[PDB]
Amino acid sequence: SMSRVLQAEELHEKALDPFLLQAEFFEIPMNFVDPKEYDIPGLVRKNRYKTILPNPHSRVCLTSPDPDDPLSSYINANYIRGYGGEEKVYIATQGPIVSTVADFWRMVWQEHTPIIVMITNIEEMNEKCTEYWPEEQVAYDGVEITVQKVIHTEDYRLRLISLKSGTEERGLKHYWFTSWPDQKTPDRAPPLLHLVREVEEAAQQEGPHCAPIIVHCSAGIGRTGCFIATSICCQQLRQEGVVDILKTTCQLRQDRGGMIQTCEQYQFVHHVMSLYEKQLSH
Repeated sequence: SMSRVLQAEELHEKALDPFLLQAEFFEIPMNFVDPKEYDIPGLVRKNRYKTILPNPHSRVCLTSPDPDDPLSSYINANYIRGYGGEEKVYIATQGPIVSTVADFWRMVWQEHTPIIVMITNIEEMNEKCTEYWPEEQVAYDGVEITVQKVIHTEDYRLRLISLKSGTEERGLKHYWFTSWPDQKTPDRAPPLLHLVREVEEAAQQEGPHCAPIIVHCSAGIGRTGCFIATSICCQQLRQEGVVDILKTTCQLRQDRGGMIQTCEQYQFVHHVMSLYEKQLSH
């Protein structure tokens, strides 16, 4: 419901005003979910954090292998609207845990997802994400995942993957961003902007009515929210010549409580958009 439409000059100055950024940010309700919503034996095992749960109206429900079982059907994931409110542009989800690797691949297959964006640093693979792709090939619950190529670039690692289940084969692009900064200073913005632009281009290459793009980080709200907000605001800047990070953050929180978890993250999105505006203007 909140909105602050930024032209270029205000955007550049806003990104460098931490006192106003924190005043604005902490006015936005988190919209977290009451745990009573998911009173199911065994459900805690499927969540990394007891208080970060999928809002029920936008939750992704797994339809295989038992849609009548609420535990089997549960994954900590929500559909996320994109630019202009387009439905189901993204799915935001937690990094898989050991017990949810197969569920994650069930979601990828169910949703026809063509692109995964993973935002976890290499030193965080003991806490913030279980390595869920194979060196060559693995099958989780009837989804056969084959890594055909690993492309290492400075700003991300891209895996080209083939998914086979039955007689059907589909491609998948897995982008792993490992450059998330400890201090969210402007000099750390270029790699994230590059990732956003690369993924935007890959999404367009999927053609009309692209299926949902899965984005994840540890809890599926902080870095994930930054990535999605930046992606939406880049389209807004190109189409409208302005950025409304506040409105975008409010929209994201409606879809999944907690999106953009910290004020440092909120400021980082402003640094990224300020950088992009400078690039576009040249």
